[PDB]
Amino acid sequence: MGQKINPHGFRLGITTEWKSRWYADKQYKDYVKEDVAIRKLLATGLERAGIADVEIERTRDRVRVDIHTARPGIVIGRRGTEADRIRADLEKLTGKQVQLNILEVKNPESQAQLVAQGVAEQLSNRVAFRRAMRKAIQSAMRQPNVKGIRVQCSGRLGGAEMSRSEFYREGRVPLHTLRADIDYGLYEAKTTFGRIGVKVWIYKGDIVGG
Amino acid sequence: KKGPFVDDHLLKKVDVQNEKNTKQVIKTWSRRSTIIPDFIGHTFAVHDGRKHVPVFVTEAMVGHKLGEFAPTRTFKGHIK
Amino acid sequence: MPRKGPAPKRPLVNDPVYGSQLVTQLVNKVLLEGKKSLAERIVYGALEQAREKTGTDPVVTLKRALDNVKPALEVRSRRVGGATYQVPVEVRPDRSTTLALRWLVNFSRQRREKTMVERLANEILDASNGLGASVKRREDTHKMAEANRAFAHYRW
Amino acid sequence: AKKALVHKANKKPKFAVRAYTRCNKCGRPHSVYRKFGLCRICLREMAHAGELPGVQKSSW
Amino acid sequence: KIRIRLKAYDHEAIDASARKIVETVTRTGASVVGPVPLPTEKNVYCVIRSPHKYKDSREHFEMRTHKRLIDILDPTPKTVDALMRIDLPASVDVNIQ
Amino acid sequence: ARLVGVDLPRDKRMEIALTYIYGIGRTRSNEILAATGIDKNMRTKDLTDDQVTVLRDYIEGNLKVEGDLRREVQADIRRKIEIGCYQGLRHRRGLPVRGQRTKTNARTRKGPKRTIA
Amino acid sequence: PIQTVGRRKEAVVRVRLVPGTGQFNLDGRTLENYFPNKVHQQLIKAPLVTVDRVDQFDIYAHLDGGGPSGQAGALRLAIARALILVQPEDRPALKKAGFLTRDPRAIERKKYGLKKARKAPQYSKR
RNA sequence: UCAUGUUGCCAGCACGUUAUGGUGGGGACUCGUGAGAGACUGCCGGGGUCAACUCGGAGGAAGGUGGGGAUGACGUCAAGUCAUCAUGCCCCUUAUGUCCAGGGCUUCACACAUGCUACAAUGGCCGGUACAAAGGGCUGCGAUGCCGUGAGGUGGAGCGAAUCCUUUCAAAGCCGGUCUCAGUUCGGAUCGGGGUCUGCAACUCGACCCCGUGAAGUCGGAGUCGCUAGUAAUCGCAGAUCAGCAACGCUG
RNA sequence: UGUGGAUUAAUUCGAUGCAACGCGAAGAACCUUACCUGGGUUUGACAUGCACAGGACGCCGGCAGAGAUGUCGGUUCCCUUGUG
Repeated sequence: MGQKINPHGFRLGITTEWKSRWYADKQYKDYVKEDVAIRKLLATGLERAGIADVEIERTRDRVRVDIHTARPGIVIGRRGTEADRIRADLEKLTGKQVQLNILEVKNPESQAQLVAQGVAEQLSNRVAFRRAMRKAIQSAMRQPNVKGIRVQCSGRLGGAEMSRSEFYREGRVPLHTLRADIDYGLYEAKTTFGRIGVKVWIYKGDIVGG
Repeated sequence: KKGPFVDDHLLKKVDVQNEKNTKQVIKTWSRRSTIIPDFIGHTFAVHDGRKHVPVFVTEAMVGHKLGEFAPTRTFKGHIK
Repeated sequence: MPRKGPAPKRPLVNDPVYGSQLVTQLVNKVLLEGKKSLAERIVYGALEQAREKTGTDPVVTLKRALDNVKPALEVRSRRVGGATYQVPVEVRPDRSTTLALRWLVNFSRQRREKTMVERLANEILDASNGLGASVKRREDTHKMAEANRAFAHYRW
Repeated sequence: AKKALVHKANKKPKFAVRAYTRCNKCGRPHSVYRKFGLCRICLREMAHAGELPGVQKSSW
Repeated sequence: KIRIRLKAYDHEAIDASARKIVETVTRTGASVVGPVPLPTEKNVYCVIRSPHKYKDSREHFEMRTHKRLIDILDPTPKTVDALMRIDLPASVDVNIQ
Repeated sequence: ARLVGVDLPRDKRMEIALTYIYGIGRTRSNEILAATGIDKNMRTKDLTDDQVTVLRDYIEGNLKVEGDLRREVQADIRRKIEIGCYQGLRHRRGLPVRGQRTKTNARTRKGPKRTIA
Repeated sequence: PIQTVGRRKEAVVRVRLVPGTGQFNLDGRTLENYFPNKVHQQLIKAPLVTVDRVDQFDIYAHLDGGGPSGQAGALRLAIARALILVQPEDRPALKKAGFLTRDPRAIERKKYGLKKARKAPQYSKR
């Protein structure tokens, strides 16, 4: 299709920041493998609860893992029952002492990935795609200081054999404009008939941030 | 040309073969040298992959290696 | 940038050894694409060789040769009504100078002397006197542009 | 890129020359580098995500 | 003498780290050489971005390797200990040469 | 002049006269002319019969020459065929011997590009 | 003295300047050895050709980067800006006659998928 | 422009005395990059609706979006990717599973495409002159020295490195001599010996080295492509996948 | 060099003007292999869950064997009494 460069893949050195930050001399590949393993470990159980972000920073080789979730209580249930179990699992898997950091997103669903998560869960919930959309789309804009949205979906929508697509735009969302701060979120629901990909572009504003 | 191949399993097989002064068709999987002159008289059934095609070892057999002494590239490419 | 007006051109400096724009344009046209200093040396030695074989200033000899090769009418390749009708057009001085020098270089590299220094010197001489390939091509192009005057009033 | 082939390349070889890359994340053995040890199709997708601390767009 | 070769992927991050190292050195008390940026190091690696054959529209990946040189002269134990005691960014690597 | 049997043309330098021979090439021309004492610049016309004899003896004694290069190249070619080697099989099918391109290129071996129907 | 920085494609020259009988000090060479092309001679002397200071003024050049013609142009630009530094009235004359304007025209960025920048490869579509 | 002197440059200074900033010191200058300034028709004149816009001049390094990049709205062609990956569905579950042996994947009587080499004297051979930057480098640069025709062998300094290796970074170019417009000192095929290294092993199935190879091709037919300035074009260097290289490739 | 056509055990597969053919393939003597010939494993090379024996497995070696694989040589549990 149209060569839409990833807004986070295009303004990663202009407006948005990297999820991970550290320095490594002749140590890059193993750090990448550790990041991939940790992100794979926190993939399904966290997304079922409504996880939003996963940052992995590196202190003096001990630990720095932050997970930003959209609902407290599931990631951290009874004190030590859930958070400590997954912390110990990370300590066993990764050859480091893991002081896992879990923080809660201050608002309801307002991230492009979060909106995609909700949309895909609704589509898997047998609800009217349209409803799901509009509903979750209304539940998308949110983002207090919100200015624009672009909700896209593709794949076997509603379980049909045709890989149909939908596009919805709201307000200013200049993708080309570099002072855009457009958050990108892609999530694929695994329906009984196949898979449905969901794209969310969230244009916060025209701020340069420089 | 520091050192050519020795055919370690084939080397032991050929040593056992010629130490008893008995000539046997060695179903030789090895295909990476006939550099050693002691192979003369041993019917190397070269395992070109499809079968073990016999190859004989001569005096001027040195300088090139054991593999497609029995060809493995069956080719006609024109009508056949 | 055609279709929008006249195209700006790179300015040309005069030769350091000689000091003439025609000399430098000849240098850049004899310039085999990739080397200039060696091409400059070749065109130099060709111009001195023309100098002793003429006894005059090589810049003036090159001017005389260019005048003996400069065209006046050019023929384009416009297709009119599915038939090749040749429309002669008056040549601007810069275009005529470029055509003359391009012909001079093309027939210089054609000659069979030991070096293209000698080949270019001989081409310069044969264009100055009026007995070279460039001069006969100048004659032939004018002959052909005059032989098709019936199509000359199209004014394109 | 069969899981058997992935384990095969991950298993010890009996010769020092049998070792090759066979990018583990996806399974593509060709076009795998040393500085990252991955394939191109996964490299682009990881890089566009911003999770890599330092890679960005080049423009000079 | 201690050659604190601090290296960071961001010019402003390394600039701030070098300034904080210089300020810590000055507060404890030691000589400081002005910030000397090492030139760069650049690797250009190209990628054919396509699940299959699409040789058109490749993409080349870069990285910024900013290096600052502050040649701290006459260090002190309260400076050397503070060198490794705290490093808030933890994204700037210090080579002690 | 007179040599092993490869002509030395009237307007070729001594190394240049040598370079034509299968036995001697430009680099071997330089080597031989340095070992014997003949200039790489002097012509075949400026050559001396005593120098001819000395040069012929030196090349036939210390260099693989026309006959020596033939008895080397072709004998070892047929040697690698007679051992069944695929270098020999590259030779047989008109292929480059080191396994380089035979699919479309290698015309000097298989023969020029052609055209089938 | 006064030093001038002449920047070329990748040829940058730092030149010390001093009034005196015209001298031309390169990196261990004179002017008649570094530029045997007999063309860059008047090219580099062009700032000295314009304002008559070829022999009344001096040049101690130290070059870094670039090649023969590029360092010739870098030395030429050093001469021009040096003439600016010596006589302020030389700057308007050089600007009017054409000087003191650097050329950003360098070998441009190579475009991916092309043999050279602004060079599409030859092709024959089927 | 400010800052900035180390590993870097070295005018202003000394010490090298050969090995060059190389060294002590030197911020002065790039250089090195942190910040900033500086093209915004900034000023003026001219048409134009008194408007845009346009032209021209001037200040200006940049002039009329400075330049080079980085910008893919809506959608476009079931183009391509279940062999990057998951994926709905079908099939085997004891095989299409599965490890290994060997081969092929490099095979060729050809068609096409793309390139290097040429087809020369602008050049071939031989020798001398001076300039690149980016780099890349820890089991990698790996040098000096040497055996070596030359691979290659030692060998490890300085080297996680503006320091040391890549040469104190080239080639084309400059010069001198030859060659004398030719199957040529073109041009390299082509293969043979012997080795040389990596590699368990280089026949398919690496490359290189000493030698020799001297073909076609004497600038290309129909027809065709690219290129608006650092552009066409030439030459050289480096980087990646690379233990060995098919790379004349790709990225610069 | 790659593609098409043809052999082949494979000459792996797809891509077939734009948008295939100096392509995925920024690297095929084993490997890459996806193909074939042949020899082994078969809850399998790889795993997960239920057991059931269990204190062994598993390792360091020898041998045969193209090698997979198999033979055993020697170690033989660490929990804490439920058994893991």
